[PDB]
Amino acid sequence: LLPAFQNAERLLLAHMMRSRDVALVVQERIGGRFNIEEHRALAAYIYAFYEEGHEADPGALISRIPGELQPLASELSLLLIADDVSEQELEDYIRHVLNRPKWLMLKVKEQEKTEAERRKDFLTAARIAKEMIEMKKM
Amino acid sequence: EAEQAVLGAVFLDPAALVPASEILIPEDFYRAAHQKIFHAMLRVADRGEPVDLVTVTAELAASEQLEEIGGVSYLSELADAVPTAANVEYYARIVEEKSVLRRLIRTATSIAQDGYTREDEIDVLLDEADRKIME
Amino acid sequence: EAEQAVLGAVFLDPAALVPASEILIPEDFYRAAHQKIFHAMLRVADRGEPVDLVTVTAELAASEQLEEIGGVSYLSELADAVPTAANVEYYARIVEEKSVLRRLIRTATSIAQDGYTREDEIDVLLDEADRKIMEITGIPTGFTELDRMTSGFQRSDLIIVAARPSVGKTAFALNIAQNVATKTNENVAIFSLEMSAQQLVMRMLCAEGNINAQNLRTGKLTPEDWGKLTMAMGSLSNAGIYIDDTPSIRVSDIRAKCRRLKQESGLGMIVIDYLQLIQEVSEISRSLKALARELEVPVIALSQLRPMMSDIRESGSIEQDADIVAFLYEIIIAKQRNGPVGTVQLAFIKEYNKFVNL
Amino acid sequence: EAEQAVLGAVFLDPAALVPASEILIPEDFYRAAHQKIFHAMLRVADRGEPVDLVTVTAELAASEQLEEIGGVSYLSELADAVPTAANVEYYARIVEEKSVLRRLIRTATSIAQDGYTREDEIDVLLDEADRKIMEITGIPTGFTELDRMTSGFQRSDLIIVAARPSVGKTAFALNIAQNVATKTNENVAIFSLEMSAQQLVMRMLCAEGNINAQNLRTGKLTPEDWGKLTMAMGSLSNAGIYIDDTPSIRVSDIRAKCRRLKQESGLGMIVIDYLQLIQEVSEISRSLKALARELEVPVIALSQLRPMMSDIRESGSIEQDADIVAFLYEIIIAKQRNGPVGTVQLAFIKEYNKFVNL
Amino acid sequence: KCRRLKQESGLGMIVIDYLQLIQEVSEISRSLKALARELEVPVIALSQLRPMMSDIRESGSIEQDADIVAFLYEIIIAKQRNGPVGTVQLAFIKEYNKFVNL
Repeated sequence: LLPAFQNAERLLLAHMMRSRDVALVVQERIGGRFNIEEHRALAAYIYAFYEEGHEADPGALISRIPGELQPLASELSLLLIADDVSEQELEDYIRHVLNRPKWLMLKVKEQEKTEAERRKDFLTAARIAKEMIEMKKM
Repeated sequence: EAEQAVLGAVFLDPAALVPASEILIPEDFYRAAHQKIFHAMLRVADRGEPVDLVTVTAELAASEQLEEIGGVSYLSELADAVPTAANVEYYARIVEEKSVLRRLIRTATSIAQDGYTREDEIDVLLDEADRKIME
Repeated sequence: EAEQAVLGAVFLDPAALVPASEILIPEDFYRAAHQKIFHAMLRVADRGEPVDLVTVTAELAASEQLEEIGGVSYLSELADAVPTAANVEYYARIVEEKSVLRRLIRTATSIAQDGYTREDEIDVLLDEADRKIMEITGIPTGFTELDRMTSGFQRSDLIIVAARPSVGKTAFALNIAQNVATKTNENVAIFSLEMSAQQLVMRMLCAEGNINAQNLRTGKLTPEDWGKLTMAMGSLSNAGIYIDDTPSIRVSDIRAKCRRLKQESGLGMIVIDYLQLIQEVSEISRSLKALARELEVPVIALSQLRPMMSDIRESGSIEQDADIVAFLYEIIIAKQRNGPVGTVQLAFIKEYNKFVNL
Repeated sequence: EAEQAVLGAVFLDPAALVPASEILIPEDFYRAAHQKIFHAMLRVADRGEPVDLVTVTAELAASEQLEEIGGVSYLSELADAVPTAANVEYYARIVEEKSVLRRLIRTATSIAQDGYTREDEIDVLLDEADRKIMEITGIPTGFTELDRMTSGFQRSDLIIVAARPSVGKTAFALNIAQNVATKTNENVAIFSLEMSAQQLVMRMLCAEGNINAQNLRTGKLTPEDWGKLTMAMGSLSNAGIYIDDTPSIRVSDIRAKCRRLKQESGLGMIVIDYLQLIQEVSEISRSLKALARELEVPVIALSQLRPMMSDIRESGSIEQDADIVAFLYEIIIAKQRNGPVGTVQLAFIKEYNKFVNL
Repeated sequence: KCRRLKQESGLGMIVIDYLQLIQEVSEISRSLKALARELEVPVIALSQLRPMMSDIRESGSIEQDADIVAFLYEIIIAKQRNGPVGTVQLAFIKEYNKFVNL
């Protein structure tokens, strides 16, 4: 069904593609910095676009946009959205994208927990785990 | 789609349940599985206790429809899938509407269907046709 | 699942353990691995020292059931899997319940199994069968010494004021609403489900300019009444009162109308006229609490029932949702979380329809 | 085999039927065939007419189960087989026993089977699990001339104190509980279903240190009040009172809580606040009597209704279970099994909330 | 019937002869209020019972749906939302069956 951050990435594109007023806010806050390759290249294409002073509408964007991005950028312009992103909506989406590299992180120390466990160093693996609980609390 | 959002957002906030239940009753959901969840969701709120993954999967299991929905798998899918809980209400309005449309369709279909079987009535037919369309 | 939640929550709070252990002993846990953890969890608490991932993985190891559970992997799994430890107790109750169920079944099955092997007894069989089966802050109120116990009325609290018919519960709420509007600079929202909107206005026009025996109702007034209403009208004219008398309305609508007024003009109080008359009540109480919390505004729900707690309780929850429960009799503030609980005594005029200080 | 003996012996004596029927109903028989016979046997006896081979074979035929048993051949088989009818009763007891065993098994198997299908309930399951499986002396009162007619309050009696609303039945039971706690050395258990546990406490704090017009409720006290609560608190601080204000509880939970308290600390009185408010009442009355019997402790059940017997009787038995029925009006001991029945007269303070001697 | 008339000719008043005789009454009162609202026209329900409020109230709601409640006795306007509440007095001829001014 797709994990959260990804839907947030998705929905953010759907919005900025539809409203270039949102796209301006997304640019200062997220690079991207987007987590998926397709989502990065699109972001680039979205950002530029209006910096060409460009009015705003997907009918213009989906026509831009190498062609290998189109089957994806087309099906985002049709997604499902109210036009108007709540003040917090944006802060919630952005939070997901921005603190994704941090989750992708703790799976590095995850592989160190399980490796310590195998050499029977039990109390060190516990410490790593107690540390992960901390990062996870964020 | 909107249906999954409401359910998901509850697992997330879960003060999300308050506005979702102000706008939806279980029956508004098209899929049974979701009906069962949202009902469970509420049945747990009626103490209680509060409402979250484990507490709900526990009610579903108690009244034995856990595996009658998805598993905990479909509950977790819903929970992990949802990115935010500032919509919900929503989402709720959408589900509420598609519910309204189905009820329209039904009561209207019922009139047409009823058109051939009475005949007989005309006047009961035309009266319980406003009565049915006004509700 | 409920089992994992408890354990997991301990690795989180871990003041989660205190209520977990009040409710569960290890044996309540169906899985042994959990039995072993929860026991070790407690065995550590019994120093000591305190109870965290490390210290528990240690105790387990020391009594050599570390790998006889999961590894630290399953201990980390519990930890890393649970989001919140504000449940636990819980959770605790769930496992406790299912334990009891197993114990019923066990002692019940043991009775049937025992039904064929004795026979012989009947009377020991039947007796050891019962034997086995039996096991100021705030927002000022206007009224000096009400303010003191409460300090407001404050933001995010649901205040339920209950009184028997014709004791003055509406006339009391109105006077709060009025004092807040005319004296502060804070909009109040009144939903007057019972009495009409304009029949409400006179009742707080009267409450002001000290008008009425003469009477507004029975037509003509004296040059003293006239020259009075004018100031009363005038002073109430600039107040921040908004009235909605819509016959009998659902919660979602109280919440919708209040939400819109907050962003456009201000808001400081929601004074809903009587709960029992909005459109089970336990579901409404919950929703009013949440309304108060969302809008950072005290919600004053009026309610109909001596008095004392079980008078309203027996009709829909409320008790645990309302954080301050007033009674009109004497204003008995029988429950509040700010602090004090006791009786504040007010005077009541009638002719003017005012509650006044003492 | 013993089944065939009873049936047989009836064909023989046949005054044998009388003891058989005092100990068996048709349902006690395992074979339907015998059920049918024994029923017919009785149905002929309900004239009539009397009961013998031809007269039964004829009732069986009538209701057409003659060939559904044996023939007359099996009736004769039974008749000719039996050598004496001096047992029957028996035989009867044997069949009656094996009947009880089948019921035991059935209601026990119904619990296990029910264990998986609910889950859900636990508490309904655990209650309809006892329900299903179940199917001067003394202690001084404090008050001189109540003691005399009764000599206690003694252990295994259920005392029911009834009175119209606001006569003082709670304030009466509380003073009993208080005297017993402060003056003897015997733990008392109070269930105060109606009023809160802390609004109960000052009602017995007032009852002592002769405190309150000043008042505890209405904030501030005089030096005489302060220096008073301190000893009242002190004296009541060592008493053996236990309270439980749990909203409205079922019998099995009064019984479970009182049971645990007896083994761990002592127990002498169970003072339940009002019966009509516990959660047909005849089935509760029954259970309260048994509670008293099990714990060798006087149980005081307060009740709500001039007065006299038929005022409470018309609403759920009680009369034949309670061995002493008090009325507050005058204290009218209208029924007691110790001995005397009459009117004892007590003074009542109000301000202090005390009932006092005379 | 009132709806159809509006669109074809005009319409300004609906005067229903007595309510207690239409075919529970609180559910009819509700509908007549909604009828007035939908047609932007004053509906005049007649009702059968001194007088005062609790004479009709004890027989099916009405009180909270009707925004003006007149009594014939004197014409007592006992409830209205436009404003005033009191007694207007009218003469009555009989022979001509007229109510007249004063």
